[PDB]
Parts: sequence; structure tokens; C-alpha cells
Amino acid sequence: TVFRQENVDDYYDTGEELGSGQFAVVKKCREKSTGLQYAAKFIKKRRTKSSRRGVSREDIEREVSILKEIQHPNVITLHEVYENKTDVILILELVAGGELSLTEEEATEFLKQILNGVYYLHSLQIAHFDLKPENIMLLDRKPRIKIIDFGLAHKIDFGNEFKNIFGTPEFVAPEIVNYEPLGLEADMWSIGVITYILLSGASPFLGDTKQETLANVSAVNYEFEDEYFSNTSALAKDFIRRLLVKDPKKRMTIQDSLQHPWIKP
Repeated sequence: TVFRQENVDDYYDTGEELGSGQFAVVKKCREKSTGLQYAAKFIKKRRTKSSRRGVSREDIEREVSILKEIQHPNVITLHEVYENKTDVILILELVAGGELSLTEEEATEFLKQILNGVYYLHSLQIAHFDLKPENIMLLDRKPRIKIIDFGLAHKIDFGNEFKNIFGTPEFVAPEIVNYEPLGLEADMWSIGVITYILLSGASPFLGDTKQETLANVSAVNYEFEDEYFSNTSALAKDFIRRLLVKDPKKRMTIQDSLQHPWIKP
């Protein structure tokens, strides 16, 4: 699939930088025709078939196709796509409040929005595969959150996928660490990690090196530290405990998480 090949600078003016990854930079921008503001994500293309630098066209097209499907208040939306020889430029909804220890009411206020967004995605059989605090942004810093960064997202048409998929060690599920088939359940593990950090300020599996962290993830090597959780409700801990489960089949689903007594009204 091809994208708009006019010069993006003829239609948008860029401003301050908003975000910056391995092969992508995000710039605030303004559409000349409407004055409306967006975030332009410049993704570097692979230059050769076997290069390791840049993002493969297959991966860029997958991200664009998924983004085109989504319209939900808790997930970033895609406005336009441009391209040239060096970059694909996604014109994305501007999320300007930056990245997301709290009281349980504050934590559940944000968590519920995360769950609503993930419920939408999983209902469409979209696994995000990169859920982590860095990918949970606010619109204005009770703020509105937006799930961002669909660079690892995959449609899960057969219940699972078996691809080269691997995010940030602190947040990946054991099946990712062990290179097993992956489904929607991996996102639910990541939500459990996010909830643990939201309530305590501490990362449940983090070791001194990436390999240690991954070994901890695979072994489900975490515990609730009393110094961090002494005033946290047992129901909150129950919610986390039913997500940080090694067997994906025994882990709470997104629907389970919405009906759990800590969440359900």
C-alpha cells in the first residue's frame, strides 16, 4: 500500500519534539489548511532488503493498517500518512500531556481508561504487545489517557501469533520471554505490571540487567513488598495476582479484568 508522496512540509509546519524512539521521532505539527494540531511520527525506512536499520515496509504497513481501524477515546487515532524515500510520516492525534505512587482511586481512575482502551482493541482482535507506562500518555496533565505506539501491534486472527515480537523486558509476558505463540493474553500481563507500578512506584520483575529481568519474568519472580503495599487493599493485590500468571490460559482476560470486584462498580 502506498501513501501520500507530496512533501509533508507543503501541508504541515512542525514544531517542538514530542517523543523519540529507535527509528522514529515525533514532532508537534500544525496543518496549514485547518490550523489543527497533530503529532507527526517520522519512521525511518529500511534502505535494503537485509538491512537491520530502519523499519521494514511490512512492519510499517501493519502499524498503519491497525491504526486506521481504531476510533476510541482511549487510543490514539491516525489522521493521514505521507511518505518519501527515507521516511513514512504518520500524522497522528496530538496527545500533549506527556507520559503517565497514587491512591487507589486515582490509580483505578487511570487503570479503568487503560482497560476500556484495551477492551476496544482486544474486541477487534488487536494485541498491542508494547503496553508500558511510556506508551500511556495523557491529553492534559482526572486527565484523559491515550494508548500510543502501535509499532508492535498485531491482528490475532487465529487466537495466537508466532512472529518476531519482543518489547521491553520489565513489561513483557513470560510467553514473549520464552518465544512462545502470543495472543491477547500478553497485554493482560503487561497491565498487571503497570498496575503494580501504579500502586507502589516499584517494578515487580526489574533486575540489575535485562537478562535478570527476563529471567525474573519467566519465573514469575515478584512479590508484594509490605513497605510499598502495606496500605494497599487486598482486592488491589488480588487484581494484580490474577494478571501476573504464567499460564496465559489462566490469566484474567480483559473482560475478566472489567468484572473483577476492584474494578466493577
